[PDB]
Amino acid sequence: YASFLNSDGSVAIHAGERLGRGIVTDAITTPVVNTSAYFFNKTSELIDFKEKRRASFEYGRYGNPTTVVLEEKISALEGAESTLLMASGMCASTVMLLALVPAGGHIVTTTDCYRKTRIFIETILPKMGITATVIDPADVGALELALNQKKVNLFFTESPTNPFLRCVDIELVSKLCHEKGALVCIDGTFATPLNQKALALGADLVLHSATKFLGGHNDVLAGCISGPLKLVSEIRNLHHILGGALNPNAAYLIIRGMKTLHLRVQQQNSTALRMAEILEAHPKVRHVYYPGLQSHPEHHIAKKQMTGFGGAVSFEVDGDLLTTAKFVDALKIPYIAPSFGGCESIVDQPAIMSYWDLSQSDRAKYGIMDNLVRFSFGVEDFDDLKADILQALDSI
Amino acid sequence: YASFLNSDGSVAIHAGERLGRGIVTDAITTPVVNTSAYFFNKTSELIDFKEKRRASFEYGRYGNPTTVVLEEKISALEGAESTLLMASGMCASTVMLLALVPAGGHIVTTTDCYRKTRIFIETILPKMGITATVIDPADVGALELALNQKKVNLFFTESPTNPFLRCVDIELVSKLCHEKGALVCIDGTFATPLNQKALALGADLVLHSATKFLGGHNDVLAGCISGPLKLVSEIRNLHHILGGALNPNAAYLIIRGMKTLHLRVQQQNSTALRMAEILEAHPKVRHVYYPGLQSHPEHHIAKKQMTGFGGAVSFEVDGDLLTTAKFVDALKIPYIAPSFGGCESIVDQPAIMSYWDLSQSDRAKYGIMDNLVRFSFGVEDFDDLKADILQALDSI
Amino acid sequence: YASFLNSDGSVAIHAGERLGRGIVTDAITTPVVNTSAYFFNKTSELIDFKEKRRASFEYGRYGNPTTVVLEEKISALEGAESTLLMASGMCASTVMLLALVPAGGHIVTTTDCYRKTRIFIETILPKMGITATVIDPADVGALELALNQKKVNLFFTESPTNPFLRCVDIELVSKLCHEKGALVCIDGTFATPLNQKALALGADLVLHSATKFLGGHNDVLAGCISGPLKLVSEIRNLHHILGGALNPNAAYLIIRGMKTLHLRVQQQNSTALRMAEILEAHPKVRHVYYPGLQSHPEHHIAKKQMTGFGGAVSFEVDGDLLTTAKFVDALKIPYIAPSFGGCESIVDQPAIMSYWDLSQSDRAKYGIMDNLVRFSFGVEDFDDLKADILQALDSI
Amino acid sequence: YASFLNSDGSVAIHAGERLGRGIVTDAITTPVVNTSAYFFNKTSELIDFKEKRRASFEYGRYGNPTTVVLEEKISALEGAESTLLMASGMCASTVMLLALVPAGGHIVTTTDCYRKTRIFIETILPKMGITATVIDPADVGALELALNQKKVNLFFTESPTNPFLRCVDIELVSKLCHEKGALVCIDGTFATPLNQKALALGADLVLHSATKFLGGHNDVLAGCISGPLKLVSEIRNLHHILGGALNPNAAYLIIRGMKTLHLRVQQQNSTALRMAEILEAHPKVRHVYYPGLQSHPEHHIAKKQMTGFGGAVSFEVDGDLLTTAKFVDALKIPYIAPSFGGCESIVDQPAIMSYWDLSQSDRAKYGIMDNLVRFSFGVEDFDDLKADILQALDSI
Ligand SMILES: *Cc1c(COP(=O)(O)O)cnc(C)c1O
Ligand SMILES: *Cc1c(COP(=O)(O)O)cnc(C)c1O
Ligand SMILES: *Cc1c(COP(=O)(O)O)cnc(C)c1O
Ligand SMILES: *Cc1c(COP(=O)(O)O)cnc(C)c1O
Ligand SMILES: O=C(O)c1ncccc1CP(=O)(O)O
Ligand SMILES: O=C(O)c1ncccc1CP(=O)(O)O
Ligand SMILES: O=C(O)c1ncccc1CP(=O)(O)O
Ligand SMILES: O=C(O)c1ncccc1CP(=O)(O)O
Repeated sequence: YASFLNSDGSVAIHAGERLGRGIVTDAITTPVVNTSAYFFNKTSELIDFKEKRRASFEYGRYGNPTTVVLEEKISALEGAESTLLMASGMCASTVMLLALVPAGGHIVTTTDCYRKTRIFIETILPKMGITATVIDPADVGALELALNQKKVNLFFTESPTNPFLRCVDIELVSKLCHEKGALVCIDGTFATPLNQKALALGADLVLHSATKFLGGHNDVLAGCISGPLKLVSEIRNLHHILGGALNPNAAYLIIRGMKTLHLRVQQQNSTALRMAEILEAHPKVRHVYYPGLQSHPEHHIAKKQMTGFGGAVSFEVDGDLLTTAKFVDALKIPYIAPSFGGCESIVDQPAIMSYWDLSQSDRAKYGIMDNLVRFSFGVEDFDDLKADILQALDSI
Repeated sequence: YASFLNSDGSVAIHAGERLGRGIVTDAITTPVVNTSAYFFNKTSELIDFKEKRRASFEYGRYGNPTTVVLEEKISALEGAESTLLMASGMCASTVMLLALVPAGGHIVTTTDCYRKTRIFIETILPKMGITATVIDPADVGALELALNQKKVNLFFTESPTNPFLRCVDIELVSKLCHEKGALVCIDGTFATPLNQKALALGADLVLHSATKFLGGHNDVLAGCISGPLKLVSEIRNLHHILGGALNPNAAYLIIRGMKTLHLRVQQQNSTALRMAEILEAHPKVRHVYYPGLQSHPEHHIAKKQMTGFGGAVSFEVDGDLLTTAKFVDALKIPYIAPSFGGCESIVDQPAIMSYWDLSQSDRAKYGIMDNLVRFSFGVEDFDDLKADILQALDSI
Repeated sequence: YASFLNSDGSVAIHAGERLGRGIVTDAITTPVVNTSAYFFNKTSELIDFKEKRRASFEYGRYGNPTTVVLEEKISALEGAESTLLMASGMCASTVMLLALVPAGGHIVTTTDCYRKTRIFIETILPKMGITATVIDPADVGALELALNQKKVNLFFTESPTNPFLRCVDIELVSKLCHEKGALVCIDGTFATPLNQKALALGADLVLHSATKFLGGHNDVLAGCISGPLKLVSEIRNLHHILGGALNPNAAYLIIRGMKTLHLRVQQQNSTALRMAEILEAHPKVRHVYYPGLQSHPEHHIAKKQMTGFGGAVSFEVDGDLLTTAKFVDALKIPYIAPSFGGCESIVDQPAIMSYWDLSQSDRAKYGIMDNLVRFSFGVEDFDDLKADILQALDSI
Repeated sequence: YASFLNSDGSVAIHAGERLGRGIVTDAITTPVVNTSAYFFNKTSELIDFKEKRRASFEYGRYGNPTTVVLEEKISALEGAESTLLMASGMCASTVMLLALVPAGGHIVTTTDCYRKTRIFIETILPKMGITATVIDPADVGALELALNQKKVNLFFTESPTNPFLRCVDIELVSKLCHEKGALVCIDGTFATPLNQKALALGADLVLHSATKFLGGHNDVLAGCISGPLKLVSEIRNLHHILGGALNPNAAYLIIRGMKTLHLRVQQQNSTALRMAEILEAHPKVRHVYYPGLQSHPEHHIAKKQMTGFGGAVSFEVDGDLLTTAKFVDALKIPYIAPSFGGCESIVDQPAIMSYWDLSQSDRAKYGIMDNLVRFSFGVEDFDDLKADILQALDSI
């Protein structure tokens, strides 16, 4: 974006605003445009726009002035060519898949894929004849193999993963894929464009869930997809049809929340790391998952491709479904709810929160244990948070 | 909804508010809830919810207090069992189709189908092996024939139609379809739940584009699908995956706009009718399309299943692409833009506005003429509008 | 404003938007500008603005792009030279008084003055030595007398009045006051800029409470003051110091609500009138107050300076505090609350609602009877409303 | 507030929300309540509320659910008994002055008082016979003298001061005042409830300007007044008449902004201090103002009653009106505008920005030099900022 703006924090603030907005004003902030359509002065100009000689969104489903600002902002952060914003993260992945993978094509992902996204790939895509290969996050051989057996169209995965924060060597993975013509998409939701530049490491596309860290206030939903124009534009087209447009009000709520992205992330990164160690050393804590820890499987990877390790920390308590529940019920600061990344701390038992519909055996079939607890550290003072977590574990 | 409320106008105002809200308040209006998730007091309760013993949206993608109000509101008007709201009309149709029509299945629609909706059906659905039969809005024999030849899954169409406002005998069409097991979905955007009750006439589902008349202020987009629970719920499920959630801020903007629905519709209904006749009798106007006119192909049907004929009026000027434009360029009150149904009057040349990408020949291939002009009468004073249209016509 | 615009309805919609906004956009609606300050490109320009060579609001407390629109909009309706918008109606009257009336000066108002306003004039102004003469709305002799005895600075009153909707011959009163140099300010809240033009009748300043009819949806508070520049500017200056600025989000909610002012007012005007007569003829109704009725004291004046008679109707039930309450408690459509002018209907007993702090004797000291009931007719269907009122009247 | 939260940061986040809201929900954030009035179920209950047996706001001008949350939140931070929120900072001071000081009373303030506030005290208050004594911020003897000569009603001042960030020994000043029965009001705007607790130091009332640091995003205006109930309630009463109510939307924007108050403040405190030194050592900088420096007149006081020194830094460049301007015109990150405290950095020449109307002689008569430059450090990265300031300093 700007030369005088070299830090990501400065970018997250003035990116797409300080130098101009396209919607002129002497105001410091971006104006919210609540319009469903855009007019033209005369039929002559309408034709001009229709003939690529003029610029206009024409209709609200094809864009919005207050929305593009956030599109450019995130684009600068990720250092992408273009960024597309949708109603939600799910909408982003969904549309992207439906737009890039052709019928009958093949897809490759990890076993730790977000549940809902797994369902979409195992129940909807097959309808278009799309087949998929599910490998382990670390199993690079499996990827290389599948890369040769069938013709892979695109390798999709998130890093860190949910809920075990498993990381993928983006640089490597990308190289293997591009070697066989496969595409690579990374869901850096947990990471944040501040803790890692998936695009700079080789990924073709990087999508986020503004609902989490980008918004950071737990009050709005949004989808994010950044990458090269040639690509992002293909998705944008299908988007203009499926109509999963983001409301201008929401767009501003995110622009606003991003003004303090770096500040929030910085604090969440510490509290998370510091509390992880404390938890790891705790006698009542059986296992702790965090890329920052030395005990993490891909700790060497995370350390090589990340500058931070996120504010999300998962760990298994030394008890059972009931005891573990007793622990979370004891906390007093975090909310017992889904989602994560907001100023307010949140806790939940993935076993109950997102897999209660399955049987204990089917649950265990995929790592989720009644022991697993996912803590999303807010922005509250460390001491207050630490004391709370400890006070809770005591009752166990 | 209420017994003391026997009129749609009264309903559109208090339906889903006067009796209760689920979100208690001594406030007259519905509170906007800007949240991404919902918390639980204790693991115990969380389980209860998961075991269908307690109620909660859990996550913002699965619902919202300020959104269900609008959902119940619209459900009362259409006299439906349940209503689902999306980010936009296109999202509504799109999701509904992907959810109800199975792979390899067959679909039936009209030739006047909304352009973008046509594209989705002719380029995306085929990927799932879904084939379609396109018939003329009036050709009931074609429908009956198709109903017997191939196994029709669902008959989709809008009524009135765009831009020639063609109408379908909903009652009849429903009968034929249901006889063969087909589903019927009517797009009553142009109509409005006030001018007709597609659900009462026999349709299974009725969808709208709150972006138009329901909102009425040209400042927000939204999708609408009302129908039986068994059906609408199936859609809601795929919706929870595709993630086309509607923002609470937008949901309120619609709730508010609907408070004056009946009043707006009433006025537009008149302005349109009166202006249509005046236009028809005008020497410079070659043809006029409006269900309210006796010259309309299905005026008899419109008169039998409608109480109003919308505020949209299409007509052909006595000139060419250039002359017609000169007419619209002379208008001073309406805006030259897409969309319709807002308090502000709008005008456009479908030919240019939504078919400029096609050749003159390919355009004529489907009724669109450089002569056609679609007028969306706002809520301005009739005399002011009439005088403007006349003064303008006085130039061609 | 516009030449092609000759009807208030059309004006209330496009006034201050259709021709230009000062904040350029190809958007149909007015954009919301959420800013606390406005920047300058270079010290040179800042100086220009300070030297009155350039335009700018500088600070949010001094103006806002999305607010002026509303200022100009209302200015057109009242045909005023300039309009000022504040936080609330009380804010407007308050600031206006403090600004125009000098210390030790004298004021003249009616006995039916709005309570709160009465308190301000009887407890605050005296601190600045400002004395006041209170006369009866109709007593023109008293006004003329006071006009000669003391040196009146400004005559302030509302018309219709609350809650007895008393009217004042603006034309006459204005004439008498201007003869002695006194200023005249009318509070046309109940009337609405559609039902009467106080400015055209001779008044110097006309103020409203957008909170009521202008907003029309019972979801925002705002003040209104329209009149000559020389005058309104003087108020604006004190405003910039007392800081009762109006939030941009609020300004838009009103701009939006006004797009259907004429439509709403039209409907309320009828329902009110019709329901007034029905009520008058009812055996259980002792008295009914409404300028539209022939039994109203200033019906001849109302009939001469108004085109409508508002949507507010006051009447006394044939019972007591307890009985009358039983009546309002029987209603099902209207809300038991203060305020009026919104789409939703509202009822209340001034006695209890705004005079419960006074003794029965002190209450009757100024017309308020435990009998009095103020009905604010919403926009719901007449039949639904009528049936409701009549039904609850069969339980007395 | 809470016993498990002892840090201000955690307080600024959950204060007034984590334990309850008064407006029940399972939502994590506070709901925005857009309503002008509040209803009652039956006349019986209406009476209960009027007789202090039930709770209700009755009318929007008297309170709002989404507003009180902010009232209680700031109350916790300041450790006050109650907080009142208005439309703007000016409103707060103005109303607090008109409510606490009686007619003919005496007031005491400093020479560095906020300009607009000075005007109000020097032009409006005298109309009520209220006289004032202006002393120098440091001059304690003057205060002690004035405290004995005339009968001081209230001593009002800010600390730090604008623009020379002069500080006042709150503890001391409080003692002398209370000894003679005077009241003490501190405008801790520049300080922020995080850097100092004027209330705990002895102040009777501490008022802010949420428009600055509290909101921290330069997109909303708001006034703050915290202190004991007996006192704050007296103001709230006059407030209910002057009608400077705060819009719920604005209230939410602050509640949200305060979620990252500590984070923002923390960063701004550093940058400012660090840059303050570098600037002081700079050869082109003649003088620097900042309570954090050892060169500041009341650095010993600042150090004893503050934990931070604000993000505002004033300094004089080695040049003239024209040269100084050249420097600000060279900057690229901060905006040239009024206000301060937001994420975005801002700069201005008080001489031009707020004193251009006065003569060079009249300006200097009160310290304002054509040299003075007030820098409001945003939240951008220090390095980026530092480099910018330096770069524009070499242009000189
Ligand atoms: C948040 C999230 C999503 C989906 O985001 P929505 O906002 O719910 O649409 C998908 N994947 C991961 C890994 C997430 O954390
Ligand atoms: C407006 C409209 C749609 C699509 O609405 P969106 O709000 O753009 O999704 C579909 N069909 C018809 C007939 C419409 O008029
Ligand atoms: C509504 C009203 C006011 C004050 O309006 P607010 O919105 O409460 O500030 C003053 N006078 C009359 C006659 C009103 O009806
Ligand atoms: C910002 C400020 C005020 C007034 O704030 P407004 O938002 O302009 O009302 C008063 N005093 C000081 C010292 C301020 O910094
Ligand atoms: O708890 C979760 O796993 C989660 N994470 C992110 C977004 C939403 C959720 C909730 P779920 O999938 O159970 O519907
Ligand atoms: O102009 C139209 O046909 C129209 N109508 C309704 C909604 C949106 C549009 C614009 P588009 O060309 O992109 O289809
Ligand atoms: O009921 C009323 O008198 C009324 N009217 C208009 C606005 C507000 C009110 C309520 P209050 O008693 O507080 O003055
Ligand atoms: O620049 C200022 O002095 C300032 N400070 C705080 C709030 C507002 C301002 C702008 P003004 O010139 O009008 O006083």
